[PDB]
Amino acid sequence: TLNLQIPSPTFEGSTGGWLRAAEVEEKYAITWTSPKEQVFEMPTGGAAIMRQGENLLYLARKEQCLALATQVKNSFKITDYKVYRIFPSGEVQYLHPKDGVFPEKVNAGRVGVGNVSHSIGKNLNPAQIKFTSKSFNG
Amino acid sequence: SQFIKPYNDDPFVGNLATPVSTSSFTKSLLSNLPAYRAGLSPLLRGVEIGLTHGYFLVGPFYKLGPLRNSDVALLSGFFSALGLIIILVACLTIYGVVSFEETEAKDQLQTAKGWRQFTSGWLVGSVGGASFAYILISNIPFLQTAGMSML
Amino acid sequence: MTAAYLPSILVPIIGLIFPGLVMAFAFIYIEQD
Amino acid sequence: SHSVKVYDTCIGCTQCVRACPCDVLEMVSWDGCKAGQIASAPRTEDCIGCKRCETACPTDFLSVRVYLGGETTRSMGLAY
Amino acid sequence: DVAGLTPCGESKEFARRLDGSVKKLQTRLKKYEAGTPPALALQKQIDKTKNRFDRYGKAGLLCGTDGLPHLIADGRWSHSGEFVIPGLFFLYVAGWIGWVGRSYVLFARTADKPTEKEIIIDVPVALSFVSTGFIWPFSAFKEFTSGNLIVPADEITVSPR
Amino acid sequence: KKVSITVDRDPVATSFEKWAQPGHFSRTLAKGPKTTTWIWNLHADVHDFDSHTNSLEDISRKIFSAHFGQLSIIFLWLSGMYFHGARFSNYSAWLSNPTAVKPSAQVVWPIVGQEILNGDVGGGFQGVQVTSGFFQIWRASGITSEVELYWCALAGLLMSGLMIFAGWFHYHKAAPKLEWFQNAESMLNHHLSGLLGLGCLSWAGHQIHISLPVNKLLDAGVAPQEIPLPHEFLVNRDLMAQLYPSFSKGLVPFFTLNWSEYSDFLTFKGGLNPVTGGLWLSDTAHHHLALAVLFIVAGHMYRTNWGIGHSMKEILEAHKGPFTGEGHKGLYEILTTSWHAQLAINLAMMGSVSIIVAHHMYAMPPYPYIATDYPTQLSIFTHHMWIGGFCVVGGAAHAGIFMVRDYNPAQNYNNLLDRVIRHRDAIISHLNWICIFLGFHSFGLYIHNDTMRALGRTQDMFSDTAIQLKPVFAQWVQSIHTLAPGNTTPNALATASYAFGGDVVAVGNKVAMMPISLGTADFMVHHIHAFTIHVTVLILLKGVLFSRNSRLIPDKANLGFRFPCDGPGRGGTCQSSAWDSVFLGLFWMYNCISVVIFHFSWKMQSDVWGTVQADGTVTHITGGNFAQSAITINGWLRDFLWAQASQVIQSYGSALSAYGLIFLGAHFIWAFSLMFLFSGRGYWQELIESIVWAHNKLNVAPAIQPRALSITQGRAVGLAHYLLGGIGTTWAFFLARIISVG
Amino acid sequence: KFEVSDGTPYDLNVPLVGAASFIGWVVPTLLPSQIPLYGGKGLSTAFFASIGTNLAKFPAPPGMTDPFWLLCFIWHSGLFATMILGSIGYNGYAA
Ligand code: CLA
Ligand code: CLA
Ligand code: CLA
Ligand code: CLA
Ligand code: CLA
Ligand code: CLA
Ligand SMILES: CC1=CCCC(C)(C)[C@H]1/C=C/C(C)=C/C=C/C(C)=C/C=C/C=C(C)/C=C/C=C(C)/C=C/C1=C(C)CCCC1(C)C
Ligand code: SF4
Ligand code: SF4
Ligand code: SF4
Repeated sequence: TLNLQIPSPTFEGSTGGWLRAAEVEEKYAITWTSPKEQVFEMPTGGAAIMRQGENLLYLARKEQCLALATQVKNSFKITDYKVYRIFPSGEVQYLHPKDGVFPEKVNAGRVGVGNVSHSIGKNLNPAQIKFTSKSFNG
Repeated sequence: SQFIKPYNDDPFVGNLATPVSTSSFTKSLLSNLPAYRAGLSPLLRGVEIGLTHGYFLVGPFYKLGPLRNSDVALLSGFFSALGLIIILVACLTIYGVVSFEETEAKDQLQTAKGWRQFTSGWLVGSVGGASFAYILISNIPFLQTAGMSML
Repeated sequence: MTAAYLPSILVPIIGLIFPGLVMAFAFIYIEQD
Repeated sequence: SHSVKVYDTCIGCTQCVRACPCDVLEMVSWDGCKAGQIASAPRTEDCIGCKRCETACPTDFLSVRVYLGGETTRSMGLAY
Repeated sequence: DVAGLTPCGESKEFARRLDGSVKKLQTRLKKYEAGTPPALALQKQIDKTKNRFDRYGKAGLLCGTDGLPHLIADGRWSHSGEFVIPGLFFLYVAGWIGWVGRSYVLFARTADKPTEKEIIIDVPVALSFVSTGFIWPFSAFKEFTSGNLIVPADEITVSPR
Repeated sequence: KKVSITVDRDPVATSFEKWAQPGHFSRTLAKGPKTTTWIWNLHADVHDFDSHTNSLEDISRKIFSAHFGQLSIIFLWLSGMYFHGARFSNYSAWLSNPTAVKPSAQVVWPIVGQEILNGDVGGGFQGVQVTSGFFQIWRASGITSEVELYWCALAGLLMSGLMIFAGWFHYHKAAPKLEWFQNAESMLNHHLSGLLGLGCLSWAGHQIHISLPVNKLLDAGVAPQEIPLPHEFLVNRDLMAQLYPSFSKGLVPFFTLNWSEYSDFLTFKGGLNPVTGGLWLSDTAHHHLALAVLFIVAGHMYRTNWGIGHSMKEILEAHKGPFTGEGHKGLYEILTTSWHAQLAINLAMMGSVSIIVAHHMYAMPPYPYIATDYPTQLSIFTHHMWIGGFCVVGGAAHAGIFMVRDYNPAQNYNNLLDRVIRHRDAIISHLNWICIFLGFHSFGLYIHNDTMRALGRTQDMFSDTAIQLKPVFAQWVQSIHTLAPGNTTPNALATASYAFGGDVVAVGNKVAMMPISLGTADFMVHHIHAFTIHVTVLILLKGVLFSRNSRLIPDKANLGFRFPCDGPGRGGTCQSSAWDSVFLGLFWMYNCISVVIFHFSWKMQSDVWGTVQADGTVTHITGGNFAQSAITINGWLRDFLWAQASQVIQSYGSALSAYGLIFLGAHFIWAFSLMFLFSGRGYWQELIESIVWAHNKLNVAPAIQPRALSITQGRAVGLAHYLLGGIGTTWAFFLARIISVG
Repeated sequence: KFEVSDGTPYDLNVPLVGAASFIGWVVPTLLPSQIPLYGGKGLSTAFFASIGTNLAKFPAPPGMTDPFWLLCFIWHSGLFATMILGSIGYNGYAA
């Protein structure tokens, strides 16, 4: 659940922020908690000061949010960040970390997607699967 | 005393509030332009914009065209301006065909009916402005020589 | 040249009207949903 | 979207998941390797196709493979 | 003679080339005083030009209608010194270089750090190897026949077909 | 005190051990090679000191000693030029007859027929003609014999030894601490007042006491062997006062501010010396003296141990306004902590100064008999133009390196750097638009003129006999500068240069300098120059401002200054680094400087340089074809490229045949560069796989595994061979043409 | 209530800055010079005399060698510098 009333870091603004596609197609939000007011680099260019307590920030791309998350993780030891997707209708979709546990750590209930049960050298030839809806993995 | 602020008090939008972008002079000029002025039908916005652009379109064609040193220089320049106006009207028409869905709303520029009204106004205004420029240059020797008739 | 009017009739049509109509209709075709 | 596959030569070193800028990969439980974990790609609609995961993979020829496919707004990395 | 060419010692265009070169150097010689170092240098150049044209005219070289020596390289023994014997000299030197380089590579494979042997040469061992190259055809052929030059196909890495 | 000398003694032992360990400076490289890429990496990061260690003190010590090493190499080079002038030159014969002896200070050995390159250069001498202008420099300095050149060569060699010893001493024996290097105010005071100020003062001393009397005797027609030695001008005040009578008054007019007494050897004449075609040496002596006074005054501005002086941090922090937030705050810390920021500023400034040198040195020839030495003029203009362009692009490159590596957003909150980063999109978009506008309304004029002349419509062209584009502002500036003597510079006898207007200064029936008129073609080519410079600025500035992040790659600073890409994703992220922007900006700099030097060569050959004959008419080298031909691309192709390349392609069998060989070889290297530029690494790696199979079949595969060059190295090798080929082609073409016809 | 930005009300002080900068630039440039560009007058007075001379020759523009262009350029350059510095000093310090 994204609290829209979380205060934002003090930023003077830039031309690198989100465009019309954020208000028309989709927008991303990142929240995190800091122990102090401190200066971080914006992923869109420029320096902003995050406040002590909670911080909510809006970006155009998921990669910008995760770059900011990596920056605050490796420079300020902040790991509680949450990344959401917001649609023009007002629907908020929680994205990261998806089950509360970071993806580099194994969590129960996760099911494997895209796993192939053989080595990469065992894929089928394109001539084998031509004019046929078989996948090249077999 | 800071002259540059975040746009619309939003520090994360991709814009800045600057004296060129958000001053009182800029806001008055932008809000008083026919493309943005309130109380105008899209047809009348088209009429004003077309009158201005079609009026100034005659000049470069008349003074710099291949027939500029002939006695029919103004007639050729007006005809070239009219051809450019027709091409731009076709551009406006195909833009409106591919850009807008057919909606009941017709009082806004960015609607299908509103864009068709704007295109009609722009065509009529452009033809009228080009014809007015043709009349004035045809009948006033100051405009034929761009001021050299005074010397 | 016999039928000397035909270049002056057809060259402006083929070089300006044909590409304009083709570009307009191709634009409409490739941009429509 | 791009297609990301993980083959059973994966040793569960979690390097591809740490290298992913778009949170496409994650570690799930497995018994095929000594680490007891395998990479998986449940979120390939967010995959930009940067192949940082393939750069991170230490197994001779890669266990994680990215096949570039249909381009979307997310996969093209468009902020507009 | 061969291919319709004439010997250079009786071709008039060869003589015309020689005369033109000598005249071109002599008109430069005319602007300098006798005994000055430019005059001696120009006269030495004239002497070298004359000696070169004389030697080329007395060597059995064939000249075409351009007036320049044309080499015959079809294998005939009357022109074996124009390509075949320089070719044998090159092949001897090149096989020497290849043999001593291969020998040094195989020695460096036996070292503690082979790559250090590649970038920092063991100069006495390399000089031993470059001394060994004078009998490279027999050594290379004995290396070949003993199975020490060619390695079998199942021991070389290949891409998936 | 606050500014003091702090030194560590014997920090690095002098030893040959690390000489035997290539890659010792880098922990990644010190493990030794496993692939050939290592070898390239060893030569690629070696003088990149900040990537080997994080200590600013060690980096600064390495930089100081490497600068000493460069000074040693420059002094050895200068000593070589003096020695080769002393022993292998026709300099005395040139001193006797400057208008008829071609300068030559290189003689080749006879080996394979290359003795043909020892051309007949006059003065009873055979050699390679030299165009560096050293003969004119030595004549201006008063060097009349080759013995003095031998002594100059010895002085250069001794200074080279002193510099290399100083480098070893100040790295290996007594290395200054970081606090010593971080004195910007003291360094600026000493380098403004002592390096530039005392240098200008001592050179003014040499000019007044040595150069002026020797050159006055030379211009009066005295033979160089009968001129008195310089020390005789020093001690015999009567001999000095015979030429300049104010020397009879001594130093009393200087100390009593009766300076006008010195008006006979400190002049403000302007124009050129009619005998030599160079600047008046009295004007240069007042110039260097006035510069000495101004520089010594400027060197007392900055605060040091005593309380007087400006503090640069205070000066920077006081200048801030309503448009700019915190203003110039934080820049002093950047410029006293980051070596790359200083290198960026100084490379940009040195490049701009070199370009200014090229313009001001062709237009106001400062050396005797250098104006009518057309090969020297063309060579030095082209050379300093190229050095300037390279240094400016290097300033952009090292700015990008600072932005990636040394920039800290915490210390840069709402200052000018932060606000520039925060409106980079507006900057780059407006620059992009102005570049497209300049390209259209400058190059499309040439395209329009090509089409109009090809269509048989001459009255529809942009020309002086057609629709005119008059350069009215530059013509007005030329009129002002022609009217200036007696009106806005009332104490100047002549104009600053005759290129603005005036008489035809001719020396030995050759034009030293004449008015350079500006017409439609000059309008078009100056706006072409503006277009190319704005596009180069666009590439370099976009690379600098987007070096850390962008909308495409939000974490670009983590990838570094120099990376090939971020993969085929996001549509493709190829050449996204700031380094690749420098790589493209070097191409555009090449294009800009090539057009600039072509404009110079054609305009000087067509409208300025030539022979003066009876009735005062000037017959120019190409006969004034610039006005009607430089308005089309066809005219540039035919009347400049095709016409003036006749000398380099017919040079075979002459002394200029080396230029023909270099011409062909440079075309070859340029074409060879396109293999690296147009191709990619994966093809070459797979071909190398097949070649590795061939070497493996004969058991001769190397232990160091061969790899294709890296993507960045492929770009760098292609760019290096491209620049070498193009610049060498222009080099050979210019030199052969101007030696033959000028 | 002139807003210089979206929410920044700022007093431009156009009457004071214009009048003070005009007087503070014109009065020092009344210093005469005997050079032919000035003709015995100051920079401002030679500029005004040149304005009168060229306005007495309407249609016909001043020629390239006419002193009007140089006088106009120097006078307006100094005037713009004075106006910029006066705007800075009066709007910022205001005391
Ligand atoms: C008046 C004192 C003085 C002078 C002349 C210089 C001169 C120079 N400094 Mg410098 N410097 C000074 C004080 C001075 N510095 C102080 C006080 C500091 C500490 C804040 C520094 C810190 C400093 C650094 C960190 C660096 C320099 C560098 C340089 C060189 C710049 C490159 C150049 O143009 O060389 C060409 C100019 C020449 C004059 C060449 C001759 C070189 C010798 C040493 C001149 C010695 C003249 C001598 C004092 C008087 C003898 C002349 C005559 C009477 C016989 C130049 C030699 C750079 C360099 O290249 O270092 C090697 C560099 O990186 N300086
Ligand atoms: C094969 C194609 C083709 C043809 C037939 C022409 C024909 C012509 N061009 Mg040309 N042109 C072309 C391609 C072509 N162009 C291309 C590709 C370029 C880009 C390099 C140019 C760039 C160009 C320039 C820059 C100029 C011309 C001009 C001219 C005119 C010659 C001078 C004259 O007497 O005009 C007298 C002109 C008139 C009497 C006015 C005619 C107005 C026409 C009849 C109106 C037509 C309206 C429109 C096409 C309606 C259809 C719209 C629909 C397609 C959507 C002539 C009409 C010159 C000119 O005068 O332009 C007007 C001129 O300045 N051309
Ligand atoms: C030890 C030396 C050595 C030897 C024996 C070979 C042997 C071979 N090479 Mg190879 N090669 C070498 C070095 C060597 N290579 C190096 C250093 C390079 C990098 C420039 C290459 C690049 C190369 C390519 C690109 C190709 C070959 C090919 C070949 C094959 C045909 C012969 C040929 O084309 O030669 C020509 C060789 C060259 C042009 C490069 C040689 C460079 C120098 C001159 C040789 C090294 C001498 C070395 C310094 C000696 C040090 C010894 C000392 C310490 C005692 C053959 C298997 C070709 C092939 O696959 O054919 C089937 C082929 O296409 N090689
Ligand atoms: C004052 C001059 C100066 C100084 C001190 C530096 C210093 C530095 N630069 Mg910089 N740079 C400069 C000028 C300068 N640069 C200019 C003018 C340019 C524009 C071309 C650049 C472009 C530039 C780039 C693009 C990069 C650097 C980098 C670097 C760093 C490492 C350089 C290195 O290890 O190379 C080691 C030395 C070599 C590899 C030798 C290069 C040999 C060249 C390519 C060929 C020379 C050809 C020769 C002149 C003619 C041959 C012809 C003949 C064969 C016929 C170092 C901090 C690099 C870095 O990582 O910085 C952090 C980097 O990426 N600089
Ligand atoms: C001759 C070859 C050539 C040409 C024409 C261009 C053209 C251009 N380059 Mg480019 N470039 C080139 C080689 C070339 N490049 C090479 C070899 C490199 C390798 C390093 C680069 C690297 C490079 C970079 C890195 C950048 C450019 C940029 C630009 C643009 C500059 C803006 C401009 O001038 O707009 C005016 C357009 C032109 C002058 C193009 C020719 C158009 C003429 C006037 C005729 C137009 C007639 C009309 C269209 C006819 C219509 C007919 C109809 C049938 C279609 C422009 C599109 C810059 C850019 O895009 O930003 C502005 C930029 O940043 N280029
Ligand atoms: C060109 C004329 C001129 C100049 C030089 C100055 C200069 C100054 N004014 Mg000022 N002022 C002017 C016109 C000018 N004013 C006018 C017309 C008005 C009325 C609107 C005012 C009203 C005003 C107020 C109300 C105050 C000032 C203050 C100041 C001082 C600090 C603020 C500042 O702008 O520093 C500018 C700094 C410099 C000029 C020095 C740096 C030098 C560099 C090279 C820049 C100079 C540019 C160039 C050389 C100027 C050429 C002038 C041109 C006409 C030829 C400074 C001495 C303040 C103060 O403290 O003084 C009492 C203050 O309270 N001024
Ligand atoms: C100069 C100025 C100073 C510097 C700054 C600046 C602002 C940028 C600049 C402005 C430059 C620009 C911006 C100047 C502003 C320019 C524009 C181009 C002026 C357009 C005027 C259009 C009118 C005259 C046509 C009017 C219609 C007439 C009455 C028609 C009657 C017709 C109607 C349909 C009915 C039928 C009869 C006919 C005759 C057919
Ligand atoms: S290609 Fe890039 S975004 Fe896609 S899964 Fe791999 S690392 Fe993640
Ligand atoms: S990097 Fe490779 S081996 Fe490691 S977890 Fe990912 S797919 Fe498996
Ligand atoms: S083509 Fe080369 S540079 Fe471009 S994305 Fe692929 S690997 Fe990177």
